[PDB]
Amino acid sequence: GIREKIKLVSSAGTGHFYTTTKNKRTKPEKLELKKFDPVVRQHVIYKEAKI
Amino acid sequence: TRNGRDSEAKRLGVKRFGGESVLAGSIIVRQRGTKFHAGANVGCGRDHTLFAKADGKVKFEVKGPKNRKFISIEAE
Amino acid sequence: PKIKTVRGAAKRFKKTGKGGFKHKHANLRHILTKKATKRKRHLRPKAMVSKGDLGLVIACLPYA
Amino acid sequence: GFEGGQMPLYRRLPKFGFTSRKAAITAEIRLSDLAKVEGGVVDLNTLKAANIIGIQIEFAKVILAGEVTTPVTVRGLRVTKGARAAIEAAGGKIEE
RNA sequence: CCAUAGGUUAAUGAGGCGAACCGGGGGAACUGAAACAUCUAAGUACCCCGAGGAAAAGAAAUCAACCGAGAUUCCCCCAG
RNA sequence: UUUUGUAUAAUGGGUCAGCGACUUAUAUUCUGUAGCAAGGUUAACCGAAUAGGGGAGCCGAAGGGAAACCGAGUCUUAACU
RNA sequence: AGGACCGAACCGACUAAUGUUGAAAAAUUAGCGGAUGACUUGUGGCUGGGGGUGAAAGGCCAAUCAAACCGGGAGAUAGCU
RNA sequence: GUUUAUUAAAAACACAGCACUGUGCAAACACGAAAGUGGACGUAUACGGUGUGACGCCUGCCCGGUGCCGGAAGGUUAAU
RNA sequence: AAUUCCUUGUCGGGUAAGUUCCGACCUGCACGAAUGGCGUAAUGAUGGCCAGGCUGUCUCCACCCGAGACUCAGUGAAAUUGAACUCGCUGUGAAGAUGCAGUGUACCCGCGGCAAGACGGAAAGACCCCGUGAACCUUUACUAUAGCUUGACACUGAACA
RNA sequence: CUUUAAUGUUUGAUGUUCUAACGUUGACCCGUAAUCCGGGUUGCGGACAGUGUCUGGUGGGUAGUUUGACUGGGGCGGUCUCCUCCUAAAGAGUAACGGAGGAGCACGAAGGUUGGCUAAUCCUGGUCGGACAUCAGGAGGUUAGUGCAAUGGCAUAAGCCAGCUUGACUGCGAGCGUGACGGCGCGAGCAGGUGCGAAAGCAGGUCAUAGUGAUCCGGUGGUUCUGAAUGGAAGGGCCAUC
Repeated sequence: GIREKIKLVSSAGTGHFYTTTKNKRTKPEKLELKKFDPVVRQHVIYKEAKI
Repeated sequence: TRNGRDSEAKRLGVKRFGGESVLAGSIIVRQRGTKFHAGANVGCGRDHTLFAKADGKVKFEVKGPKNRKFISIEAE
Repeated sequence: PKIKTVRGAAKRFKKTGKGGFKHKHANLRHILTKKATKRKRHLRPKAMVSKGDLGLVIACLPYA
Repeated sequence: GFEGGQMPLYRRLPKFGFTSRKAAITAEIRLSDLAKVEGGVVDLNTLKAANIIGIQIEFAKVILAGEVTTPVTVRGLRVTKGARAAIEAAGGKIEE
């Protein structure tokens, strides 16, 4: 359905991402989450991007 | 629309019965709701699968106000 | 003449110490976002071949 | 591997890995196979002379299987701890 | 116009037949893939030209790996 | 013979004689049996030619890992109780 | 005068009966249509197989034709008998 | 008139006549890898294709669809 | 109606009686104008209907003439065929019995006739289905391709706007 | 820079001429006794036509093929994966073209945690206000709610409302369940690092059961692997993902 895929990308400049879904119409504003980067081995901010 | 359709059988029910000795981890009952609840040394999973957390003999009983069936355990 | 190895099989199975066969698990190439971490983690290590499918792989890999 | 036209097992499963060319030109030597050289010095050329490794082989390793009696001077080969210990305890010499 | 094409005589040579083998020029489909078109069958069958007791190939603008080998041809391995 | 099932009114044979259908080669796996045994065995070829030579090779005595690499261990992981 | 009329030879083949292991692998007997024409017939010749020829029926191409015959690929393939 | 030699002779095919369309001659078209041959030792009152089918009275409406014909401004578009 | 399902439409004609025929009507299931419409003298081994003549076509067969049939002499095939000491009935049964059960009937063997049965004979059903069978045919099924067309480079040059 | 000019310049392509390639199935002459062919002379065409290689369009003219299965015979109709109930004979499983319904998603809150709360419906009174809307009280006891079918659950709420947040974490996993296999499901507990809570603790998504697609091929990011003489690189692998 109208429920597209997205990378969340780490703010430490490892190119580690999580991938997840988002409704683009009902929420336009960009998704920002703390999550565990396993390369540096810390919790870190992760921001939206294109899959 | 007419008929023709059914799902695959999910092989629920009790697996280990009272008396039967188990190893921690062993599933004791798969089930949709909580027909049975967890007592001593027993985990409710997330699909309400009930499993041993210790080795021992399975015990069923009834308890409490509402007369609910608890599976618990007697660690040998 | 010599027997010819089935070359597909060769690229997907590999022989072990006691004569079994390891193989990569299926379901881990794509359509991943939806699969739960746990599911994907348990698929990552290589697996041995089941007792009822060794005949089908000893046929394909007779020099293995 | 025909299963009546179900997708057969060697096609359900993924391909994996690649073939290393460097492995075709590696050997392992056992310790048991160091008595068998003619010299009591162990180059690569000394092992090929005694038909312990092949003509195409560029590298070897001496691994711990079997015993060894004499002093035996290894040269230009690699060796595992489990071995190095058992060559040297027998009176021997490793020199890279 | 000079030539040239053409024409006449002389000398020398070829043509055809034949088992397979050999080199070249053309070149299928059934079949397999449990259907089928890439692919396979197969450069096979067959057609055609040419040569000899053999034929073809052949003396590195070749391999190899920082050590080296030293034209072609055929057999065993390398290796399903 | 084929079948759930045939006296079948299902199939086939007029009778006799003769001929008429699980082979061969090359690989591979398992069993039996013989030889030798951490070893076993040679191929082409040479040859007084079923001998003897020829160990080029092949299988085994070590495995793990995609691989580098490590090795009675190794891979996984920052690390394994 | 005439793809005019009646009607033998000659060309044909509408009806019936016989025949249907025949006299005959398409005929016989009795009647029937054309019969100076887009007629008929002899001798020789040309057109060749996905090709010919066809006043067209998938008709004919040596008693064979929605693709001739002979040999080859070839022991095609046959989850069927 | 012709037709299924060997179960169909007919209302089927053909026909004179009608119409459309192609073809300016090294014609269109056809057979041929090509050379070449038919068309035709003809030349638009001629030749090829398609449909209708003597004669008589006639032959109405639709160019949206599919073909064919013409038109070139603009769009889109190949090798290069 | 070579076209009309309902349909033997309705009406008229013809017959003692007409699901056909002829003339009309129009409610054309689903005619129609060169895949031609409506008409048409002549022609037709062409389709349908009626009438006179004639008749063994029939009522309903009878007799006769020849050729076979039948007997004798001579010659001498064929399809078919597990074996046979090869009856009827009712039952049964792989579901339609000479062969099973029960019962009835029947001395042994020919010749001329008939064709109810032997699921008689002649043929590995043509109908039906199946096969990841075959062929040939169609098309705005897929993929190609001969041919016909487009342009670019080549064979292919010069001068002047 | 904008606009525009002649200085010079490299290619363009649109005419018009020309002749020397090329054409000639125009005429004549010769080989020759010849309507072929070739050669010559002379006209007419003329870089057009035509032939090659490449290329777009067209192309049943020709060829090779495909055109599913279930099915109380086939066809037409219907169906083909998944979830729930019944059939199902009180463990599991269990057929039919048997009887009933659903899914091919949603949600950065509708997830996590701490704290608090308890429904539908009816009756009585009350500005506009009516059978039906906000207010008060009483009866009632989940007849309600649970994002969506059905079933089983749910008050310790799994239902409802607030605060703070990202455990909708990464590595693993004793041991169970369930499949012919491919696979699918449950999982205490260990390590790293988070969130809520004073703490005990809880959290690896949602009350549970649908919301899906093997391999091959290829794409995007990362990487202590590989790299065909050597150093790189291309490509290959491994991890993430489409």
